[PDB]
Amino acid sequence: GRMFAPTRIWRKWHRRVNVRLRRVAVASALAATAVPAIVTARGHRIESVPE
Amino acid sequence: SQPKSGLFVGINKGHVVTKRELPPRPSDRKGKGTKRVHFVRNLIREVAGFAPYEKRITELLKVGKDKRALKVAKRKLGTHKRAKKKREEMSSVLRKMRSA
Amino acid sequence: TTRFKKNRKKRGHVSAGHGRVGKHRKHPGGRGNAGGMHHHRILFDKYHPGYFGKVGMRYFHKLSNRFYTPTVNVERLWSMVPSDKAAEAGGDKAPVVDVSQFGYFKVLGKGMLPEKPIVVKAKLISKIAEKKIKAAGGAVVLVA
Amino acid sequence: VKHNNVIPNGHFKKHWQNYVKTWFNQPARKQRRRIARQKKAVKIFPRPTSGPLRPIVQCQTRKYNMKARAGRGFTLEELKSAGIPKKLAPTIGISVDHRRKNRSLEGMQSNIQRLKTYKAKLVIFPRRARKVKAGDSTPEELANATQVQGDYMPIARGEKRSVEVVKVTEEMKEFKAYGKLRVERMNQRQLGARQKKAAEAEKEE
Amino acid sequence: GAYKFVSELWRRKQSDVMRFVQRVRCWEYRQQPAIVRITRPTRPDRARRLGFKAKQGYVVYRIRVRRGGRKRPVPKGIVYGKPKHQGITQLKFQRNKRSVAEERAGRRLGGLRVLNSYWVNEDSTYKYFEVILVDVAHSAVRNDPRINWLCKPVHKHRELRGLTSAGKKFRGLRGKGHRHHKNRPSRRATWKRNQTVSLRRYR
RNA sequence: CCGACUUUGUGAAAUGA
RNA sequence: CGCCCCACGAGGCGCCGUCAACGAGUCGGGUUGUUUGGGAAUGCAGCCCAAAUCGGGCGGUAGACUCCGUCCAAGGCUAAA
RNA sequence: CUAGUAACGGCGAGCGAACCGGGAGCAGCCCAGCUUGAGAAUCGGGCGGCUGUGCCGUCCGAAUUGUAGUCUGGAGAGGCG
Ligand SMILES: [Mg+2]
Ligand SMILES: [Mg+2]
Ligand SMILES: [Mg+2]
Ligand SMILES: [Mg+2]
Ligand SMILES: [Mg+2]
Ligand SMILES: [Mg+2]
Ligand SMILES: [Mg+2]
Ligand SMILES: [Mg+2]
Ligand SMILES: [Mg+2]
Ligand SMILES: [Mg+2]
Ligand SMILES: [Mg+2]
Ligand SMILES: [Mg+2]
Repeated sequence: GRMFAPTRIWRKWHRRVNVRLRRVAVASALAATAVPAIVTARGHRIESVPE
Repeated sequence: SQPKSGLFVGINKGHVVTKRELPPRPSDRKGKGTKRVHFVRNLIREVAGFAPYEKRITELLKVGKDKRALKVAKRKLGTHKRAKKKREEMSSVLRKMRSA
Repeated sequence: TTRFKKNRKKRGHVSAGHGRVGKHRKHPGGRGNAGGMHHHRILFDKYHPGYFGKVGMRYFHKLSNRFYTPTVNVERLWSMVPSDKAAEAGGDKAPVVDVSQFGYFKVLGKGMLPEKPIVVKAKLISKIAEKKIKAAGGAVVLVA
Repeated sequence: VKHNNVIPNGHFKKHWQNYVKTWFNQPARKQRRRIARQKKAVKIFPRPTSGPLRPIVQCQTRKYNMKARAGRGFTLEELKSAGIPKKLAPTIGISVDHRRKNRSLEGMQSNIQRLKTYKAKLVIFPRRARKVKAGDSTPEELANATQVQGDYMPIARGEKRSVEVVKVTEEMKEFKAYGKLRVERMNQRQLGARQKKAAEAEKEE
Repeated sequence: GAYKFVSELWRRKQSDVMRFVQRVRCWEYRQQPAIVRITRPTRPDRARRLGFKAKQGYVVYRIRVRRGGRKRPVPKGIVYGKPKHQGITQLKFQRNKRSVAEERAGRRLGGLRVLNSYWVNEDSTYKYFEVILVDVAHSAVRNDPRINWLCKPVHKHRELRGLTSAGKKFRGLRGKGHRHHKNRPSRRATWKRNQTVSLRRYR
C-alpha cells in the first residue's frame, strides 16, 4: 500500500535568507578566518604557516 | 483643444502640455458614403422594393403619426438609435415621392 | 525540523495528546466557517463583529489607480531637502520642494516644523498643512 | 473554527494538487534564455542586442502618469518629421507603431531628438560590397563597428529630484492655496447647476 | 463591377424578388440530399469575399442542417442528479449551425480542407449553407501562395477543431477587450492558468 | 393539451375599425 | 574574395486637390438556456425581429438629449517568449 | 504585482478575474470590392526537352457567374517633380 502522507515534490526545498544577512554572515566568516585559534580549533594543521 | 488647467482637481483638471491638432487619418472618412455606393444602393432599392415593416412606416408617416411610426420601427429594428434614423430615411423617401 | 515537533514527545502516550474521552475525529465542528450564524455564533459575534451582512454601495470595476493618494506629513518635509541646500538659505530665501518628484501627491499636516521657511510645491494640501507652513513662514505652490 | 484568528480564505477545495506548478526549472529557463540570447547576438551581429529603437512615452493611469517608459514605436508623424520613410524605418532598427497618436509637442520633440540621435550614431552597411548608395556609410568608419550590448539609449523614469532655493514673496504668502483648491471643487460640483440656469436664461430672456 | 449590385440585392432579403427566388431555391434544396456537390457558388460575391476563387481545387458543397436547440439525449428525460441539471427541453448547443454544417462536410469529405461556409437559404426546419472546400493535393492549390498556408499539416480538420469563421464566432474570439479576455488562447487554457498554484522556489 | 411566431403562398366575401 | 553593373518598370520622398468604393440572416434587439467575477444580463447558443453609409461598436447601472475620448467588426496567414 | 482585491453568493459556505506597472520576446502581413479591354495578361493536365523540389515548347482543358496584376484604411487611386 501507500506510505503515510506521501512525500511530494512541492516541499520547501530552497529556503531564503536576507541578502544583508548573507553579507553579514560572510563578514563574520572572513573575520573568523583571521584568528589562528579559530582555524586550529576548526581542524587545520597550522604550526608552520608564517603569518 | 486648449490644454488642461494645470491644477490637479476641478474643471478641466490635469497637467499642462501644449496640445496639438491631429493630422487627418484614413477611417475618419469611415462610413462617409461615396458616389458609386450611393448609386448602387439607390438603384437596387426600388428594384428590390421595400420590406413590409418599412411599408408600414411609409403608411404611418403619410398618415402623419410619427410617434407610432418610430414605435413600430423600433420594435422591428431593435434600438432607438437606428429606429430614429430609419424613420428619417423613410420620411426622406416620402418627401421624395411627394415632391412629384 | 521534525526532530522538534511535539508529536515526537507524545510518542508512547496512547492518545498523541488529543484526549481519551473526546477523541480526534475528522471535523466535529464542520469544514471551515461552518455554522457562523448557528453554533459558532458565539465566536463570530465575539471576535469578528460585523462579519455578516452588506453595508455600503457597490462600485463596479474599481481600479486602485483611481484612488491613489500617497501622502506625507509636514514633519518629514525637511528630511527631503539636503543639508547643503538647507545651508544655502536664509530668512527670506527658502528651498522649494516638489513632493511629486518624491512620489507624494498630498501633503498632510502632522507634527512640528522648524522655524526655517520652506516652499512646498505639491498637488494637494490640507488646511492644517497650509496653516503650519504659513505660520512657519513658508508658502504653498499648487502644481500638477 | 476556534480561538481568535482571521476568517480563513483557503481556496483549496478543488483538485489543486493536479495543478501545482513547481519552479525547479527556473535555473533551466535562465540558462536557456541566456543561450538563446548568445545565439541571437551572434546572428544579428553587429546589430544592437536590445533590438530596434523605442520611444520615450508617458504611462497611463494617474498612479503612473508622470513616469516615462519605453513605448512600442515611433508614430508616423514622428518618422515623417524626422525624415525617415514609413516602410524603411523598421528596416534600419527603428520600430514603428501606427496606432499611437501624438497629442503633444512635448512628446513629439522629445522623440524627435531620439530619432536624430539614432541617425547621428547609426551606421549602415551597403547591401552589396563596393556599391555605396545614398544612406550608406563609409568603409573607413564601417571597419570599427561593434555590437553594443545592453541599453544603448537609457530612459529616465522620473525627472530628477532637484530642489533649488528661492525667495518667499509676500503675494506668495497671501495665496490661500486650500481655499483655491476648494473653489474649483465647488465649481466642478456646481457645473451642471450653473449651465442649466444659463440654458433657460437664454431660452426665456 | 457587379458584385456591389449583387451584394446589395442579397442585402435586401425581404424584398419580393428575393422572397420568390429564395422560396424556389428552398424547395429545390429540400428535394435533394443533405450534402450535395454544387458546381459553382450561388452567391459569387459572398463566396469571393471569403476567399473563393474560380480556380480548380476550390469546390463548393451545399450542406443542410436541422434547426432548433439541442435536446438532451438521455433515456427517458431522466437525468440522475440534483434538480439544477435536470432539464431537457430548453438547452442550446454551444456550436452554431454554420459550424455544425462545416463539421458535417469535413467528416464526410476527408481529402479536402474546409475554408469557409456561408448562409444561402433558410426555412422553418432546415438551414442550407454553402461550404467552400479546398483540395490541397491539387497542384493549382500548391502553386497559389495565397492558399499554400492551408496545405501545411497544422491545418488539419480546422472545422473539427474550431478554427474557421464560425469556429471563432462560437469560441467567442470576436472581441478583444474585456467581455472577451477569458477566451484567449482558450477558455480552458485560461482556466488552467488561473488554477495553477504557483509555488516559487524561494516562496 | 392547447396559444402565438415560423415553413406560410393565392383571391373572395361578410362583419370591426 | 570573382565575374556579372543596377531604370526608363516599380518603389520612396515633396505638392495638389478630385475621387476615395472597406466583408449581411452579419451586426444589432427581444426571449430562453448555459456560462462568467461581469452585477437592468460576461461570452456563447436556439427561435423571432433585422439594419445602417453625415454611419457602426465601445467608454463595466437600464433610459432619452447634448458634447467629448476611442476603434472599424461580420475574410485569411504569422515565428519568439 | 494588481489580489484573495472590485465583483459574484440561500451576501451563508465560499468564489474571484481584469486595467495600470515591471519583466521574457517582440514582425507584421494579404485578400474581396471601381480600375487590360487595341489584348486572360492567369492556372492545371498529357506529351517532349533540359539544367531538374523547377524551367521551357506544343496540344487540350479550367476560366469572363472573373484567373493574374494594383489596393487593404497606417491607406490608396490619379497628376507634376
Ligand atoms: Mg500523560
Ligand atoms: Mg494537543
Ligand atoms: Mg483513542
Ligand atoms: Mg473537544
Ligand atoms: Mg463526550
Ligand atoms: Mg437554529
Ligand atoms: Mg475533494
Ligand atoms: Mg455545458
Ligand atoms: Mg446570459
Ligand atoms: Mg490563426
Ligand atoms: Mg495587498
Ligand atoms: Mg466557479
